Amino acid sequence: VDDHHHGPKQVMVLKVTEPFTYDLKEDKRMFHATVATETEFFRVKVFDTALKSKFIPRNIIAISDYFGCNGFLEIYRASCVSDVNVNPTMVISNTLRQRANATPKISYLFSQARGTFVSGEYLVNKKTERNKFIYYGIGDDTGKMEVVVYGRLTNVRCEPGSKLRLVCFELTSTEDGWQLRSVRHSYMQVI
Repeated sequence: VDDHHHGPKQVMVLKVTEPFTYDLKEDKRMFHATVATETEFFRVKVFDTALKSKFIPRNIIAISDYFGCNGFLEIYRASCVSDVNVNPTMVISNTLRQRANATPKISYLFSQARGTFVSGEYLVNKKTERNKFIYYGIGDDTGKMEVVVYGRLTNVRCEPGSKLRLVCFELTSTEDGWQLRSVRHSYMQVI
């Protein structure tokens, strides 16, 4: 909103979600992308989904007039991005690639600040519903927690035994454990 940056930042697109409606009232659309310079990776929120044609994995692009908010890079207009032979010689080290695509271990999430936004792929082991919310027990070789889903994302067909890709969920805690709560910009799909 006031963390505005002129750019341009020159990045390779690593991964993208399909576009989706995050405000059902006015059919507002967005998608999520992970991108990288040669030394850093960035999580991007694209609110002009006309840009879907440019956030293709392995495309190299230049991002201008973007905003930093809550640890994301926000893009609001198609004019922010250009993609014609910006740096056909870009190399993304394999270490930076896997760092960009890594899922945090559940035990590591317990050490993190409540309210940070988390992305990760986890195995579901229990499903229960109550009062329009839906609670997914997830775990790994380090611990267990609940994914709390409410609203538009309750329509995602998911039962125990499925693997869940979570994008931009909020890390919270209660006296009974830790949770990843769906929020306005969240996205999820089963694999």
